[PDB]
Amino acid sequence: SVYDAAAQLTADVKKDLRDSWKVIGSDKKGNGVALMTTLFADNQETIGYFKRLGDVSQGMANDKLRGHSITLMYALQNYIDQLDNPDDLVCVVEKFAVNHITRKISAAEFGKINGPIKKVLASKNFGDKYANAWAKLVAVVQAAL
Amino acid sequence: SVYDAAAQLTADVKKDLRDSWKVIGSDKKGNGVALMTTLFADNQETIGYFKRLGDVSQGMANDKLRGHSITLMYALQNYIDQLDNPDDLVCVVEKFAVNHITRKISAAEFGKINGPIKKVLASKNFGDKYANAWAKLVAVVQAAL
Ligand code: HEM
Ligand code: HEM
Repeated sequence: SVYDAAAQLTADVKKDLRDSWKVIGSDKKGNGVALMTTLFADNQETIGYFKRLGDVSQGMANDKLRGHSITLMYALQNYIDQLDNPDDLVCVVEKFAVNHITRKISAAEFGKINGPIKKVLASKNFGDKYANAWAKLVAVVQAAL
Repeated sequence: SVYDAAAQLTADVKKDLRDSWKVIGSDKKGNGVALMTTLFADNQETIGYFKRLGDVSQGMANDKLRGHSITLMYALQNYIDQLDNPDDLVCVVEKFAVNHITRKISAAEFGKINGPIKKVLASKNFGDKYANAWAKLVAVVQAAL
């Protein structure tokens, strides 16, 4: 359950999330778009879910993709800001899950974002330690799908 | 159309938006909930769009309502952050409109948020000057609906 998964966010995990986000969240547009393009490159099968975005290969030049990418980063910002209060983190996660459940995005499908996050982190000198911390946060969302 | 509405966001307007947001955005949970509860109290009919939130009379104590309220504030955070670049502000606003268009929320309906905003601002001692600034930001969104 999402409640048990949120309890997996221990002291050090929350700390590593904040330290890495401090850098990653500094450039929401750049890292957000990098995140999306990496997802589409490593998992071409997910492109079907984003038909509305148009030609995703245009990257930054695609206004709809850029708008989506920037917005996506504010969802992560939201998560990070709610780390202090488990009750708030949970209600925010369930709220977020609504539209993804409606699009029929499964926990397994959502989990594909872990690869792109790991690669973006690595490009900023954040190793496995951080990728694993982010995988734990992603697991909270997966628990609600 | 959205670009034209964005043209109304002058240097002075953006300055008042940023200064007021520095305070309003410092307590997203408290002010986000205040915004929603004020909307429902002043325009009871808007509750018809939020059946999923359940018993909205519980206010802050309602996990779903609290989750929605906090999330709403990150959309405003997004907007404030993109003020200095019309191209990004526009793509984020159009991205935002997609789901509200699907919900059949007209520009007139959306405009009902102006009263609650004015009241929340006044609770923090921000006068008409600031209220007019926000009405202009809301107008950009209305142009997309
Ligand atoms: C770090 C993970 C992710 C975050 C934080 C995130 C964030 C968001 C946000 C904030 C929105 C806009 C609000 C909404 O419509 O719900 C959104 C839309 C969407 N998301 Fe997610 N998402 C993530 C991963 C995924 C994945 C892995 C998929 C699918 C494989 C997915 C599919 C969608 C789709 C199809 C849309 C609509 C895009 C559009 O038409 O504009 N998301 N997501
Ligand atoms: C400044 C004003 C507003 C902001 C920033 C805002 C922000 C948001 C955000 C970020 C979401 C979640 C993402 C999504 O599903 O689109 C949302 C959902 C929603 N909004 Fe808006 N919104 C505003 C005003 C309104 C108004 C005035 C109405 C209708 C009278 C409305 C109705 C809805 C509905 C029904 C949902 C889904 C709620 C749920 O079931 O969880 N919004 N809005």
